[PDB]
Amino acid sequence: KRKRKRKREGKLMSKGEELFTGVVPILVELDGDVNGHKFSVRGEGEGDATNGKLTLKFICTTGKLPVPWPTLVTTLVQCFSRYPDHMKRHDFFKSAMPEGYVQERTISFKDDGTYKTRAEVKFEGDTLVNRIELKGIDFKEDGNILGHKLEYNFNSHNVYITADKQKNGIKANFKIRHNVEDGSVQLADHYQQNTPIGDGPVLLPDNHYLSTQSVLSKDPNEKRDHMVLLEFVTAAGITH
Amino acid sequence: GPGSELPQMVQQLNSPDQQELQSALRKLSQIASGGNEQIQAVIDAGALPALVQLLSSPNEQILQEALWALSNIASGGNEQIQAVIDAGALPALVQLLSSPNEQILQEALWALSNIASGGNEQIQAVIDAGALPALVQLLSSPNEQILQEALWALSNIASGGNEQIQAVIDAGALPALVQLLSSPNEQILQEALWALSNIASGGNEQIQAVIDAGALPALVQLLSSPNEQILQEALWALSNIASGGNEQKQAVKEAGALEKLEQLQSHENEKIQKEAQEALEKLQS
Repeated sequence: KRKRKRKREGKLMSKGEELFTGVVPILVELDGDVNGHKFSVRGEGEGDATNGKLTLKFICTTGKLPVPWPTLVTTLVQCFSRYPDHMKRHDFFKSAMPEGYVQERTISFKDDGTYKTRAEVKFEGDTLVNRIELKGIDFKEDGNILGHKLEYNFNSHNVYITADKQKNGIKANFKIRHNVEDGSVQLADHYQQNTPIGDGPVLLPDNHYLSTQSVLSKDPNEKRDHMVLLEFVTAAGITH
Repeated sequence: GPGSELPQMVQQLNSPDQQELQSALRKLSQIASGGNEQIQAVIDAGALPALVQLLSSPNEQILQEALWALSNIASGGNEQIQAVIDAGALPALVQLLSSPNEQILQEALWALSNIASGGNEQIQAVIDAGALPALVQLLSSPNEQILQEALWALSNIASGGNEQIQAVIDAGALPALVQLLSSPNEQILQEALWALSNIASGGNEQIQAVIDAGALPALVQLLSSPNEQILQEALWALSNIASGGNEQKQAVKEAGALEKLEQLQSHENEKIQKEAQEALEKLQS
């Protein structure tokens, strides 16, 4: 006898969930101005929410980046987090698609400046786009950020997600520890708010966390100021 | 989880005002997202004909919710897939494969992949609704997601009876399928291997149609794959194709898979070692 495979495509907790079932092309556009130093970044690549894998290459189109690439990692698509089967009802990010969401952040670099960011994460055709505006203020010209004193890496840690039922959104407050070349640590305090763009129903989650692992690299044949970024993200913190 | 104001919701599904219809549809759809016990409660309340009538709604947000609710219902048991078929949802689902809204098309395909994961009579119902000419078209789509759901749908229809396999063959899925064996994306590749393995599990003629489409050289190239799943699948397809006549075995030999099958016996894998010894023994008769 011969063997045959048949299987249902499955249950979907949201309509938007289905839009991340395969590999999805990503486009990232950033418009920066830190202490008056204007810059623009453009990233392209793909996201695979099935495995929680992002692969992107970011290029500074304005020339040399005034800030270190690791300070931009958090700003430069949480919809590509792998939500295990028992947690699919807690995926706000995919549920807000295709119309997308607004992501706002205040990043406070301890004893240095602050980044204010506003981004629109949504589908434009089959491409998931993250279009951002970042404004940086009160930075030390000889600090770890303007003086590029940070190592080219990004530490793996847990971001805790909480609901914002009154704003029909999501909130997250987490710290980032950037390694300084001398041996010290530069802390970056993240305060986040996500709100849907559309008027459709959204999946509001119970408290949980996102575990993320990042690898920063350089393309050998790339003469422009760039960053090749690899990420692995998984949702956890809610039991069966 | 379980509500108790469901009959009033089905009555609100046929409301002349758009807002009280959308509220009833939103709450009723979330109930269908739950367990198989919850899917029964929505069927038993008679929500199905109202949701089917909503598949011809000129509002995209109503259409998208009706369609999402119905695909979750079809993700239930075989009698719940039947309830969807019986409610007449199939012709409306096949018409939605021509939607200019990609999200609605995707939602329609996923609903179809679910229905075609049911019994052979339910697979035939899909064929009769005429989904095959549309799914073969979607195989040329530049949209990776459309291509995945169309291959998942076709792979299910091809797990049916040999006349149902022939329905897929006569719809001309084979050239598009053999083209997809070279594809860079791992998932769509695993799916093309899935659909072809099912077509290759049919009668000797259907096994020959796969060979005639030029599947054999591509399949031999997948035996030298690093991915253990494509390796496993490339040989499932190779074993199924070997189950034919002496002409369906000699075609495999002529492709060059002989020396390739011999090496996969010294492989470190335990599942692939037993799959290889079960494959070459079938080829020597």
